[PDB]
Amino acid sequence: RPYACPVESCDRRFSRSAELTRHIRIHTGQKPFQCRICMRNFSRSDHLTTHIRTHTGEKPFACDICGRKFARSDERKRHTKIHLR
DNA sequence: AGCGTGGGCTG
DNA sequence: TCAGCCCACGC
Ligand SMILES: [Zn+2]
Ligand SMILES: [Zn+2]
Ligand SMILES: [Zn+2]
Repeated sequence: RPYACPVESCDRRFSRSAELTRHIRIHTGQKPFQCRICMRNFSRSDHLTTHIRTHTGEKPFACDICGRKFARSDERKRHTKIHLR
């Protein structure tokens, strides 16, 4: 952890500089990415991409066992486990 | 379920 | 730096 967080009201530490810069947005409240469909702003581009799928209904990740589709890979990951029990 | 959102990390 | 994943946790 060669880089720490300046805001006295926070005890965070990171390995990289790009990480401390992305983190700082938590405190500055920066939300650079806007959804053109609902106008909601997001702190991250990747979260904006998946959020947009809530409007379009796009579901790229299908369960290997039943084929049920999901907007995000982690949603599918959480689901696949139910085929055990 | 639906889905917000930060951390770790790759490229 | 940004882009874009996985991963994780929360409600
Ligand atoms: Zn901080
Ligand atoms: Zn939207
Ligand atoms: Zn399934």
